[PDB]
Amino acid sequence: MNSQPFKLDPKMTHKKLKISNDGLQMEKDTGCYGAAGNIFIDSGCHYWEVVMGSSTWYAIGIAYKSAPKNEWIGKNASSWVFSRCNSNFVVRHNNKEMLVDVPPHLKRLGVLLDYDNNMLSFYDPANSLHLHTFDVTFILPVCPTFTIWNKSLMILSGLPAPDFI
Amino acid sequence: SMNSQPFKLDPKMTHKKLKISNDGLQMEKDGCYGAAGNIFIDSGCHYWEVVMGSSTWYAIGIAYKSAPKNEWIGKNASSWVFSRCNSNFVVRHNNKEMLVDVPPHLKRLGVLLDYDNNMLSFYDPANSLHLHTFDVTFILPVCPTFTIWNKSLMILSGLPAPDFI
Repeated sequence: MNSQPFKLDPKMTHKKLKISNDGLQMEKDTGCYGAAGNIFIDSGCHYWEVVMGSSTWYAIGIAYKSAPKNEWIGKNASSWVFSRCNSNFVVRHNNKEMLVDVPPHLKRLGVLLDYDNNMLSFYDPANSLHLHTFDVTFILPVCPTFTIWNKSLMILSGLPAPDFI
Repeated sequence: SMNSQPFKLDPKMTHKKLKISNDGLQMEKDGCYGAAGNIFIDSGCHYWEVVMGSSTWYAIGIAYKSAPKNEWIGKNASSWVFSRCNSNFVVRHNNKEMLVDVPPHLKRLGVLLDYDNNMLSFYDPANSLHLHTFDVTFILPVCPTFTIWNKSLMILSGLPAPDFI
């Protein structure tokens, strides 16, 4: 795997978000406060995790540059996200959403971007569990996106594929 | 480079009232509640991190096997911990504690066990900041220990040390 490490991009992060000095944590200081990773990916296979804790409302995924800044909740043709709203989990892309069954107490999300094999997959790593795979023939470079309403989020990047993947 | 390997909580060392994720990396309380990592270290240099989130009372460190089970909060000669209790941070060993100046909003603790060079160091990795170093001539192998009185912890093991260390 090619898992390039990355940080949250201060140039692409909503002003209502405070980013840690090491670029791996964000918390709140349309209503959606988005941040983008500081890399674009156009090859290889990459895995990162997000620690969401008790956050009840978020959208995590990837986007083309053709997705406008802070529009990373799967409501255009350039944004793919896994999203939580209370007990309802969906994947969403181009305003089309599909319900995803998730075991209770999801605190950490795994994101597997297999760019070369045209897949974006979401995982519940605590349960070693695949949640959903988008089959996408990517036509532009993609960057990680993280959108929250409140509370906080930490990114675990540059990761080897977990043994169960 | 570091010798850090992935470890998880040892199920046989976990307090009965802790809820543990299936991958052994998350512990939650629904009298301190201690758990120990499933590795005893007697060589090399190791780094792991703990995500504490909103927990206001925890103790994180290492222990010899001679520390009694669940007595991993620095109140014997076999336990070295970094601990938060509300707004006070201390390191504690052999039932003696020293206050530690910690920047606000510590959500993640770095633990650097340099077993070969007889040191245990605690870090605020978000701020690339050294917090405390114990000099310890280790006479037995040591295991990671994690103790909470509320909320939850997540263990980040086997990941590359941050560049600043």
